[PDB]
Amino acid sequence: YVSLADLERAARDVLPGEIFDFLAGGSGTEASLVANRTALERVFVIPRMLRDLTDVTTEIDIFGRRAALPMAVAPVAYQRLFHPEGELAVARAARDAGVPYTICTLSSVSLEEIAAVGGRPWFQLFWLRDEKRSLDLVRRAEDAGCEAIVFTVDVPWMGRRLRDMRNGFALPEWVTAANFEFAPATWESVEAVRAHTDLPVVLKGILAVEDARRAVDAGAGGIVVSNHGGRQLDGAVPGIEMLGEIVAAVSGGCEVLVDGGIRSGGDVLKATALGASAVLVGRPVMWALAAAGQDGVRQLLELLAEEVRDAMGLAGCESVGAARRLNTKLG
Amino acid sequence: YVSLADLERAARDVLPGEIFDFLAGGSGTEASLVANRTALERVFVIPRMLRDLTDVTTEIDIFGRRAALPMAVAPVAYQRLFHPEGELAVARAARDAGVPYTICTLSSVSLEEIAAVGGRPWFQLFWLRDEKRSLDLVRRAEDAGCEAIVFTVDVPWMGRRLRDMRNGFALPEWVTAANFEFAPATWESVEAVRAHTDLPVVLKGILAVEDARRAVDAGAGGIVVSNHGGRQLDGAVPGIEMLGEIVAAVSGGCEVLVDGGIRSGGDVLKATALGASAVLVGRPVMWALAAAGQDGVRQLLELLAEEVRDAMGLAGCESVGAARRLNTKLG
Amino acid sequence: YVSLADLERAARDVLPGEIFDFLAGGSGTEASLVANRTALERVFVIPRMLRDLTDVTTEIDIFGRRAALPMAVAPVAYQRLFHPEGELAVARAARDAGVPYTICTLSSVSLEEIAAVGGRPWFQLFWLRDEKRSLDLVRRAEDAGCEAIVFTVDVPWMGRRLRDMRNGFALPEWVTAANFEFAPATWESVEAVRAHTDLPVVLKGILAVEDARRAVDAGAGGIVVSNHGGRQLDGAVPGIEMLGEIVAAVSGGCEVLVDGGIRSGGDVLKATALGASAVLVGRPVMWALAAAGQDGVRQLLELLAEEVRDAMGLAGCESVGAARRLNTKLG
Amino acid sequence: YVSLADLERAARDVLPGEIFDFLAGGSGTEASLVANRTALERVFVIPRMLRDLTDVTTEIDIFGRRAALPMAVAPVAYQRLFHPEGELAVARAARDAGVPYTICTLSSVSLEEIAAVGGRPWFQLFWLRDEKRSLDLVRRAEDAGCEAIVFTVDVPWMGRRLRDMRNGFALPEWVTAANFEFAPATWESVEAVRAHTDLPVVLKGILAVEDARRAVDAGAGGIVVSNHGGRQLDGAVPGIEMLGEIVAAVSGGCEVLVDGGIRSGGDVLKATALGASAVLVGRPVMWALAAAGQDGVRQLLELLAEEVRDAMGLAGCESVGAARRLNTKLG
Ligand SMILES: Cc1cc2c(cc1C)N(C(=O)C[C@@](O)(CF)C(=O)O)c1c([nH]c(=O)[nH]c1=O)N2C[C@H](O)[C@H](O)[C@H](O)COP(=O)(O)O
Ligand SMILES: Cc1cc2c(cc1C)N(C(=O)C[C@@](O)(CF)C(=O)O)c1c([nH]c(=O)[nH]c1=O)N2C[C@H](O)[C@H](O)[C@H](O)COP(=O)(O)O
Ligand SMILES: Cc1cc2c(cc1C)N(C(=O)C[C@@](O)(CF)C(=O)O)c1c([nH]c(=O)[nH]c1=O)N2C[C@H](O)[C@H](O)[C@H](O)COP(=O)(O)O
Ligand SMILES: Cc1cc2c(cc1C)N(C(=O)C[C@@](O)(CF)C(=O)O)c1c([nH]c(=O)[nH]c1=O)N2C[C@H](O)[C@H](O)[C@H](O)COP(=O)(O)O
Repeated sequence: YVSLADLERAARDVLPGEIFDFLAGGSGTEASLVANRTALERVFVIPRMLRDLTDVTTEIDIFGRRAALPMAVAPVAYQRLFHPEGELAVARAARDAGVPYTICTLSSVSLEEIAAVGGRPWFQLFWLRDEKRSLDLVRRAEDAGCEAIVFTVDVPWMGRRLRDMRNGFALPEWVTAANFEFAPATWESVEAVRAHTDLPVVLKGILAVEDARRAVDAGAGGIVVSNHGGRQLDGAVPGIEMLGEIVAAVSGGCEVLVDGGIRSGGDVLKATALGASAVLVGRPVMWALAAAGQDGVRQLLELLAEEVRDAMGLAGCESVGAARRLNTKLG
Repeated sequence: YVSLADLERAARDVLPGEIFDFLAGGSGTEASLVANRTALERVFVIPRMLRDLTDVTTEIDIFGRRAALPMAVAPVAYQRLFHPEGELAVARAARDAGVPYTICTLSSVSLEEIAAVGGRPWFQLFWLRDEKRSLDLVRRAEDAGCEAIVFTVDVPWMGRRLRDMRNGFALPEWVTAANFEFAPATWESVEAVRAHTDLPVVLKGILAVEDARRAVDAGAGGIVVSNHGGRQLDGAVPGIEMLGEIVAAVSGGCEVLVDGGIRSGGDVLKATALGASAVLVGRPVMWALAAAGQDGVRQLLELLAEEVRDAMGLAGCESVGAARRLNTKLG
Repeated sequence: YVSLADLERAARDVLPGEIFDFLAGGSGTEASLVANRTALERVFVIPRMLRDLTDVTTEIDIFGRRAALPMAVAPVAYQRLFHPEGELAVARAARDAGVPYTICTLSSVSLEEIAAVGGRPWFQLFWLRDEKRSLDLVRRAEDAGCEAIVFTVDVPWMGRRLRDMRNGFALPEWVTAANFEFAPATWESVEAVRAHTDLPVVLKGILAVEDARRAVDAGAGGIVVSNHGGRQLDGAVPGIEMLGEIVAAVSGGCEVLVDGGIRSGGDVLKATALGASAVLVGRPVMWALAAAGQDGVRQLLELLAEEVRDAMGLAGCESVGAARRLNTKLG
Repeated sequence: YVSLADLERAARDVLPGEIFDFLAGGSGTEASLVANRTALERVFVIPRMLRDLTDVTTEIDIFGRRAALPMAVAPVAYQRLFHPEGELAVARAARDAGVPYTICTLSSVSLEEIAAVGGRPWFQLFWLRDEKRSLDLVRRAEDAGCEAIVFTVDVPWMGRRLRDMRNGFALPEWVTAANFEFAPATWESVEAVRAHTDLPVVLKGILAVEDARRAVDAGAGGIVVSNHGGRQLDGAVPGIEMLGEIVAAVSGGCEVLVDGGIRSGGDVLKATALGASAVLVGRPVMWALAAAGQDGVRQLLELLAEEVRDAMGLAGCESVGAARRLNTKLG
């Protein structure tokens, strides 16, 4: 595999159509799904030359841990849909690559099993109709050694997935929510979580500048600027189009991550240059899992690592901090 | 049917080609027809998160009536072209859905019959060469219980419909103007109508900011920002491209509706976020009528209602007023 | 024929390929040829409503004559290439339609014969290596009753026509320059012409704002803002993209015409709304000539007249002056 | 051959696929490769009319030599890949056309042999792991009569060429680096070179404005604003998009060249109008070499010369300096 695009072809071959569609699809007309890609394609980097590259490092410190790349595996529900080892395969590969892995509320293997893999994982929370259930998940995650709570705030309910409707998609009997519905979360829910844990709380799905500011005021340790991979509001702006404005508004008050459409080390560089602390990567990790299990995810992460190093050095950046100081131009 | 686009395919199957073309077509090269779609596709919504969605309501108050959605059925002439029950089928479905229905001057069933369906309908006026005929229609409409006069101001004569010319299109003998030519309307005509009725007068086909301002000065209760679905001046700007500027200029002095290319609840949200009080929907209602009569229109309206509710909540809006305060970004 | 595009198809059928290519083609990669169309397609008109249209008139006064439309036939060399009656057929149709016809220096029928048709024609001048020959043409044109000298200033030599090169195109033996090489014209040449005639001198091929200003200072009665239909500098800006800036800079000091890509009455309206006094139309007139001779050109001009009237009225303009006060929006 | 595009077709026919791909390809997704073309296509020239063109000259003075055109042959490694005479064929044609030829560090014929061809050549330097080797090349180049050192600064290592990876591309045994690895160059390396030679040092691969300024401060005689033909950082801005800003910032302190996507005399004109002193041309010279050896390159250079003269005169420019004063408009 020489690009992330090689793996999508491989995953389409192996997966049942309705499962590939559950993975690939977005809401509505898939306008936001396509825009996530279009938005990255319009960004060009202005590289610097003639800088010292004797010790190029792609490492970052985030939420109290060193990570090997400015990247984490996005929360993707029900990974046993894609490979029988599901979340364990992905978590093992992430651990070995030094990349944080986000354990999902809707994981198909229990959060404690995935945490036991090691690698200092994060935990993604959905707010549930029974509040105590959500707060119990938080405490479970913390007890199991998760290092951040990624509170997904853009799912008061699931978006309208027309592929899933047309396919009549449902989970196979062999895939379940192993940690066991959606309730709208509010700012009150955020405070309840913040009071229940000393872990950093990261709000995922922020697109409005004022919501980013309020996240900082609320004590969030980070935000993920995200339209949920085009799966929630169809017509929601891409995160990458809001990122610079949001970075400016928070002015270092929390970590600002982005996701949606990251498909190369060059895309990571673009996100960094627009001010991201790190990115999340979703669909490509699942392509790799479907194509070749743990080894597939390993190969994907090694490829991404090489592409990030390559892009950084070609752009004159010996560190991720330097990459954040790069300028960009829209084309 | 899971999207409005499902119904267009269904209508193309059933309708005679020349009738589908009368419905689908625009004037000239259809530049304005296509631009109505392009303009909506370029708008992205910046959703809000973490707001109370315990009682999301899509209702509005407009022209003294509660409506279930920020939407009305656009005036479309000669609905018996599309289904034998024509306007009665559409009016019944609109009534049952709590959506205003606009009875046309060129309706193929008499305005009194359509009004008797109930549902507090509106009446669309064309100015005719014989002025007294136009004012008589106004009084007929008012006597029959119509609640607003939608004065269409963008048809001094019919635009050049090249599909209709190429097809040699003419009304079948079985379709007539049941209320029984065009004269240019002027501001004087508007005043004559305003003096003849206490109903709100709504000027449909306004695109210039100064004309919106003058509409308010003239005592209009509303305007519809509209290029007549691309059927009149070919090269006329889409209403959606003028809407924000017009909303700012009238500064609450009348209701500001928009139409042209609305094809989903997400499109309704975009229009609302740009400042519209409500939208009109034309072609899709006729697709539904052609495909399945009254039940087809019912299904379309239920689908639109669900999509509007979905989009609003995903965008953090518990009310249409909140949706009007959303920001947008061009992509 | 219901659009100008109908006639292109008809002309392609009848003409020999190399002649159609001489007509259709541009220089280089045809970037400027395509951009002339793209530029018009991006312009949208903001129409006005509710204005008095009791006596819509498309007439203008220009260079001391009333014209039926804000349009003239562009200078196109060697019209016998397209039909045996060549320039006489086109001039007769233009006369009958009340549209000025521009007689070319490279006409395939003598300028005196074409002038004898009537219709108060214009004469297009090329500066020739022998200066006295150019000034003799001016005097011939004036003696024959031409009413303006259209001095083409964008042909110091012919552009690189790759279609003509690839085809090995040459004039048939039966087509000649009946008035009988290129020398670069300069501002000195303009003054020589201005001193030799009391007719208005119109400089055709102006694109720079400073050149438009200088044209006024030089005593020009008009300019044609033009990239020569994409046939001269490949990569030259379309005239329509410079027109508004040029109109502002000359501030009524001369007539400002535009050409390039005008294919409908709506396009005429766009040009007018951007500030043009009138347009020239080239290729479509030749399509009509090729398709059906004099009657073809008559039908084209009647179609254009109807489209101009239609567009003007739909846009709320009872006169061309009103159309010039319309606003536009780029899409 | 009537355009540069004719020669690409010819080269594709003759070359082995993997060699054509080594030539044509870029890094990553080839975003920067495509953008080099897109960027030029969006630029339109505003030509001037009515200027004296009695003695149009395309000559420039650069780095102490007159050149026949504002153009040089870009450094392209391993020219024996494309034709058996390789660099000697290209250098001979360049000499005869009065165009500078850039001898590569990775030339497949020794720099002394290519210099012996004559034509006052330039020498392109890569910084090598063994510094003394790089400085020895500089002295060799100077001793052999090269007139400028083009220090390529955008290759700390080779970009990721997915075509080459997929093809398993390697040099044939019959092609070698005849002057005999990459080390990142720094500003210190630039100073070492500047101290080692009195020849002008030209830094190739500058895209950031601050790096252009620093180049002047460092004593560079020129820069080449360049993304290395889209072969290095995928997502790097095209040079043509940075050129105007860079020209303004250096404010005559060094020569500013550009490359990437130059495919015609019109493109040369665009670059000049944006402020370039001269351009480099890469791939097209290799197409000509592959298609027809020395004579092919001769024909290409004669074609480019004619296109440059044509474009300049059509734009009203009797000199390259005049062309630099042309204005442009984005379309
Ligand atoms: C591809 C994908 C994504 C999600 C999920 C599944 C699949 C298959 N999640 C869910 O499916 C949960 C949900 O069932 C809720 F309605 C859904 O979206 O279908 C998943 C999710 N984000 C998140 O916070 N939790 C989730 O569990 N997401 C969103 C991701 O975290 C992330 O924002 C996107 O993958 C980023 O875009 P990419 O990198 O894919 O372009
Ligand atoms: C699709 C369609 C629309 C009209 C009509 C017919 C058909 C088939 N009307 C007419 O046909 C009248 C007319 O014969 C006059 F020349 C014509 O346009 O053909 C119709 C009309 N608008 C209006 O105010 N009265 C009409 O009667 N319109 C315009 C609509 O009210 C409305 O502006 C558009 O449907 C909005 O765009 P959509 O929602 O279709 O994208
Ligand atoms: C289509 C066409 C145009 C010309 C000419 C021929 C043909 C076939 N003329 C010439 O061919 C002269 C010339 O041989 C000189 F090099 C050439 O362009 O080939 C013609 C001409 N404009 C002009 O002022 N005199 C000409 O004689 N032009 C340019 C036109 O006046 C006018 O600017 C364009 O037709 C406007 O674009 P359109 O309306 O075609 O989009
Ligand atoms: C087409 C091409 C270009 C290079 C080279 C080879 C080939 C086949 N060079 C190299 O291949 C060296 C290298 O092996 C290093 F990694 C590579 O790019 O593959 C070549 C080079 N530029 C340069 O300064 N030295 C080189 O030797 N370049 C870049 C060119 O100097 C120049 O910047 C581009 O050709 C400009 O774009 P074009 O005019 O091609 O659109």
